[PDB]
Amino acid sequence: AMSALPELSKKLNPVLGYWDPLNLAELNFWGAGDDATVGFLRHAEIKHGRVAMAAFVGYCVQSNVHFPWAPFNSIPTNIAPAEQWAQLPEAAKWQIILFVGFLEVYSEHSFILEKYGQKHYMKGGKPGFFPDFDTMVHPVPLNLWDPLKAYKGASAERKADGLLKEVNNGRLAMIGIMGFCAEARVPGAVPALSNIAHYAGDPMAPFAANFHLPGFASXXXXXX
Amino acid sequence: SSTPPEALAQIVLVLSIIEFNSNKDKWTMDTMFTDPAREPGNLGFDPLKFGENKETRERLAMAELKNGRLAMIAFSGMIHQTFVTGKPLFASLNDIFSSP
Amino acid sequence: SKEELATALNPVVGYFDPLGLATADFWSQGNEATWGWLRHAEIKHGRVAMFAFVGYIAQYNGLHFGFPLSLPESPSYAAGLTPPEQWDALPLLAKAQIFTFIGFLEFWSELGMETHYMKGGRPGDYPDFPKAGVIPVTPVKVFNLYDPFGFAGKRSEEQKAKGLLAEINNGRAAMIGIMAFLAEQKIPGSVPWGPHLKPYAGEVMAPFM
Amino acid sequence: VSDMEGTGPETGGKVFDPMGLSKIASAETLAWYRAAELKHSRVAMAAVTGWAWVSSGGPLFPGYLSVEQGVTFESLGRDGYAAWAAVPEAGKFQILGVIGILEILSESAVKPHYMAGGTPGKVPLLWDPLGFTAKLSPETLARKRLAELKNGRLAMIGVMSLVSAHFIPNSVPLLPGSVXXXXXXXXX
Amino acid sequence: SDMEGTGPETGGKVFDPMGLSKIASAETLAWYRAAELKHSRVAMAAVTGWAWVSSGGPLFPGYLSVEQGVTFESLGRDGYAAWAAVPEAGKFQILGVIGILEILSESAVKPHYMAGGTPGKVPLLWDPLGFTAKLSPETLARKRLAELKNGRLAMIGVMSLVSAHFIPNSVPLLPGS
Ligand code: CLA
Ligand code: CLA
Ligand code: CLA
Ligand SMILES: CC(=O)O[C@H]1CC(C)(C)C(=C=C/C(C)=C/C=C/C(C)=C/C=C/C=C(C)/C=C/C=C(\C)C(=O)C[C@@]23O[C@]2(C)C[C@@H](O)CC3(C)C)[C@](C)(O)C1
Ligand SMILES: CC(=O)O[C@H]1CC(C)(C)C(=C=C/C(C)=C/C=C/C(C)=C/C=C/C=C(C)/C=C/C=C(\C)C(=O)C[C@@]23O[C@]2(C)C[C@@H](O)CC3(C)C)[C@](C)(O)C1
Ligand SMILES: CC(=O)O[C@H]1CC(C)(C)C(=C=C/C(C)=C/C=C/C(C)=C/C=C/C=C(C)/C=C/C=C(\C)C(=O)C[C@@]23O[C@]2(C)C[C@@H](O)CC3(C)C)[C@](C)(O)C1
Ligand code: KC2
Ligand SMILES: CC1=C(C#C/C(C)=C/C=C/C(C)=C/C=C/C=C(C)/C=C/C=C(C)/C=C/[C@@]23O[C@]2(C)C[C@@H](O)CC3(C)C)C(C)(C)C[C@H](O)C1
Repeated sequence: AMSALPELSKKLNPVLGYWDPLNLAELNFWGAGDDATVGFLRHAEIKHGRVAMAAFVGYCVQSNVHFPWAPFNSIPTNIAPAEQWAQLPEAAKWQIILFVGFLEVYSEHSFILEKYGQKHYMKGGKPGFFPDFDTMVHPVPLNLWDPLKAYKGASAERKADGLLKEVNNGRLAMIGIMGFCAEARVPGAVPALSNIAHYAGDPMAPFAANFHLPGFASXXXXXX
Repeated sequence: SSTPPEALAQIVLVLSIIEFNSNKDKWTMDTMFTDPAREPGNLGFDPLKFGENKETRERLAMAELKNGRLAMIAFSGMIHQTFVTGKPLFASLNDIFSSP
Repeated sequence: SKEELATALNPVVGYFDPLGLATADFWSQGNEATWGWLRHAEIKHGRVAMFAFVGYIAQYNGLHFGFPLSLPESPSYAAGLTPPEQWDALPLLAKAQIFTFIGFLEFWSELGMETHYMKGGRPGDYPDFPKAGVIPVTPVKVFNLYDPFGFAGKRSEEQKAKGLLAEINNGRAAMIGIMAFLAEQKIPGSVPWGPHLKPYAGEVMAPFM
Repeated sequence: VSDMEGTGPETGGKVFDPMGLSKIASAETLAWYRAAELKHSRVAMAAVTGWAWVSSGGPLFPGYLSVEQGVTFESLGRDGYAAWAAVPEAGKFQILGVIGILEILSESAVKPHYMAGGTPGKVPLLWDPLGFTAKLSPETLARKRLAELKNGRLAMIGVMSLVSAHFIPNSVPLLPGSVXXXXXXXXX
Repeated sequence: SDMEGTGPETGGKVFDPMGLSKIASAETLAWYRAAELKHSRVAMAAVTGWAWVSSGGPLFPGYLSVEQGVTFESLGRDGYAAWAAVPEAGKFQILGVIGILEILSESAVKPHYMAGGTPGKVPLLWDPLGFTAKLSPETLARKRLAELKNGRLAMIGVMSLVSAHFIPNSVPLLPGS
């Protein structure tokens, strides 16, 4: 709804609620009405926040250490960890991207979302409603959210407080990972940090150099 | 005179066939307008059916008549200009508006 | 049409035609003939790919057959290595004979059916072989294609429907598998995450090379 | 006035009649105009596609073409429009015969003629064999018809540009272009 | 008359020292506002381009007519030496596209701005993405006022740049080249 955003923004920050000067929250930028727009923006923000909390934690984790399983040291000990990701195997990156995309398909599937107990986020459902893994053919034990429970029938107030904390913590994490990527790319960008270094190539470029693929991997004539 | 004469023979033959069949027995002055429904110039050639409007029929008839008279005068001028110049029309026109 | 798609697969398919080939016309025959033809073509393609995928793996692992087929020659079950080149190794007569056999099989498939699938029959329903009213053959030819020995007649109606849905889905899987195998065979780099094959053959969609 | 179809969001909800060219005629002449416009649109769409498939890419049909004169599809490997005057001599006639049969059947076997209360542009079967104009809503069909009209007008302007590009000096202010005869070599 | 544009910095009144109203009808006021808005938008584009090209800016990566050999960097960081560096084909194509767009603008707005309508508004070429599709009518008036103010500042800016190029040491903050 239009009026739920001011009250939630007051809840997460009482000093500056309903900050938005961008004039997009009214735009039906799919021609699907105001409510679908608000759901899409909320889902996109929450998704960006979660991906960036994971990215910031991964950067802080593998920026100094690694995990020895089988030859997982030659990749990690090569420049910054972004260059380590760029130097990873092509099948590895393809498997990662396709597994994430399969999770996207499971999230966006209306039948899978309806079994968990709500609808699509553009159709009145709560933006961010990754459904349970109960639908396939051969049993999968681990879910994505609550894989080993670590949660119970908590209060709805506790759920709302956790959602608000997740939203603003994800915003601060997106700022942090953007600053870290900018400092890795352009030295002297973030003036409060001068320790993270080394190039990332193009950080917004998964496939580079090592991955051959069927054409169209022309990194030549790139931009800045 | 430059083009083959068989081309002219076939063109004149096709025109002869067209106007022999367009009025099967309606040649001469005393036989053409015997029916009091043949208005002059109406050979029935209106495939697109412009003449079923009946509001622009008069303006189209006047446009055809005035354009025909203008084309008569124009073609006479073009022919005699080529006769007095020995050159085509627009080359002669460029030589009129040359410089001095 | 929605019921078969939903019972086959609910999450990634509600109806899922980016190309609107269902509810088309197909030779000005109607929607029902279109639907029956499309379903029969799907079932036939899935069955052919299922048999051919089993044949491809049983030829790639090295399992040939005994006895000297075409005994005067040696274009037999020791000739080729890749299964496309194995099928290309049949000189002239083996391919023509199996083509005539399949031609008869599909001719009777479309002949003996009591009601055609484009006219209101069940797609994928192979009709039974007839009595001794066809040519010089004395008995019923035992082979058929569905239930040669009366074993499959014990299944119930719900079991038959579940088997039909499993047949359709396994058909699609085998179709994808054979095209993946041939793409790996012809184009290296194409189809990663599969078994590694060698680059050979040319125009595998062309019989008489 | 026409007031039927083809006024998109470029002139804006209104008919484009500077000279008019309508209201000087009857109701059937407007339907003839629409039939001519749609045929021109489809022909120029196919002509743009053929010019693209001949001028640069050249994905020639595999095999020979004439069998008697030895004309090969690879031998037609120069010019957009001089390639037309190399397709044997009976090869042109067997294309013009197909086109003539299609149009005599389009004008005869369509029971209401378009100049008598019918619709300009219909189908015996040759349009949509695969059912690509299937169960889609009539608003979607109207949108696709408008897209066809605008794409065809753009295609007519496109073929008009690619014909008279290397023959009228600059004209089109672009740098590339192909050199051939403007019009084709008088049918057969 | 009343119109838009009037706000602060003038006391809420129409700024018009030397006549130039009371000889203008509704059509003339409509033409005045349409010319003002077109000048404002052209001048905003002009300052945004001049500042980005001359000061800094990464410039467009590419070649700009591979056949002739002119490169994007070789136009320069001036404009009157870079507009002249643009080839005649590019000049012709720019002018023809703008002329086609404005003929469509004149013939496509269903009430013309001097025959009714709203001056300075063309449904063509404006917002394709719906950024101003359903703003409130009071917010749209404020943004129209902001467009007018930023536009007038932009026209002053463009003529400052042109005056500094033609007449050196005019516009004193702006350098001599
Ligand atoms: C020969 C092709 C052709 C034909 C038959 C039509 C026919 C029609 N158009 Mg149309 N159109 C065409 C080409 C054509 N168009 C092209 C190329 C464009 C893009 C510029 C348009 C853009 C267009 C718009 C935007 C609209 C129409 C509309 C109409 C309809 C009403 C107009 C009318 O009654 O007069 C049509 C009568 C004729 C065309 C007589 C022929 C006169 C000849 C062509 C003059 C020659 C001009 C000259 C050589 C062209 C120079 C080159 C050019 C590239 C500039 C009518 C069915 C209107 C409509 O649909 O109303 C509902 C409408 O709003 N057309
Ligand atoms: C040529 C561009 C142009 C045009 C057509 C308009 C038009 C208009 N302005 Mg406007 N304005 C402009 C530029 C322009 N403005 C600029 C650049 C500024 C910033 C200084 C302003 C600041 C301004 C204010 C503060 C107000 C207006 C108002 C108005 C409206 C009524 C005034 C009137 O009748 O004069 C219209 C006719 C003309 C302007 C013709 C131009 C006359 C000569 C040719 C101008 C010569 C100037 C000179 C050469 C410039 C030298 C350089 C310069 C940078 C100093 C009208 C719609 C008033 C309004 O909104 O009323 C509702 C109002 O209060 N304008
Ligand atoms: C009055 C307008 C105007 C004019 C005449 C010019 C003229 C020129 N510019 Mg320029 N420019 C402009 C505005 C203008 N610019 C603006 C507003 C910007 C900011 C983005 C730039 C940024 C810019 C760069 C970065 C470069 C030029 C360059 C050039 C020169 C080469 C031609 C060229 O490629 O232009 C290209 C001009 C444009 C792309 C601006 C078009 C202005 C229209 C109104 C906008 C249309 C785009 C529209 C928003 C659609 C985009 C969608 C997008 C929002 C997703 C030429 C002297 C090049 C050069 O070598 O200069 C010496 C060069 O590298 N310009
Ligand atoms: C009971 C219940 O409900 O469940 C509980 C149980 C349980 C399992 C624990 C939960 C969980 C799951 C998890 C794993 C939640 C994880 C949350 C996670 C992982 C949150 C990361 C954030 C990263 C941030 C905020 C950014 C740091 C950013 C920083 C520090 C900066 O940018 C600072 C900096 O920029 C300056 C200022 C200047 C720059 O020059 C220098 C740098 C760049 C350094 C729940 C759901 O949470 C709660
Ligand atoms: C990208 C990448 O990773 O590359 C590749 C890797 C890899 C592994 C190569 C791939 C593959 C290949 C695939 C998926 C191949 C699939 C092949 C498939 C699915 C092949 C079906 C055979 C079925 C038969 C023979 C059934 C016979 C029929 C039988 C046994 C019956 O009579 C059925 C019966 O019902 C009756 C009629 C009556 C009942 O009363 C009794 C029973 C029930 C017995 C992938 C996954 O595609 C991707
Ligand atoms: C001077 C300057 O700067 O600019 C220059 C640049 C440049 C480029 C040189 C110029 C040019 C040439 C131009 C612009 C040429 C344009 C040509 C054009 C516009 C050509 C359309 C073809 C459409 C086809 C073939 C459609 C087939 C459509 C088919 C086969 C369908 O059945 C449609 C289908 O929908 C159904 C019915 C059902 C759907 O389920 C499926 C699909 C969607 C498939 C100009 C004019 O000179 C201007
Ligand atoms: C418009 C579409 C079209 C249709 C629907 C169509 C139908 C048939 C049918 C009916 C089923 C037959 C049986 C048939 C047969 C032949 N065609 Mg086709 N044909 C079409 C197009 C062309 C073109 C463009 C050419 C061509 C030719 C030949 C030759 C010449 C071989 C020879 O001379 O040895 C032979 C035998 C070439 C040609 O005649 O060159 C002198 C040539 O260039 N055809 N053609
Ligand atoms: C940027 C760029 C280029 C460009 C450009 C372009 C297109 C530039 C365009 C510039 C343009 C279009 C500039 C208009 C100015 C109009 C003004 C200032 C009007 C003032 C009018 C005024 C100040 C009127 C004031 C008053 O009337 C008021 C309001 C009331 C009256 O009672 C009293 C008076 C009369 C005093 C190049 C050169 C092509 C190449 C380069 O590379 C890139």
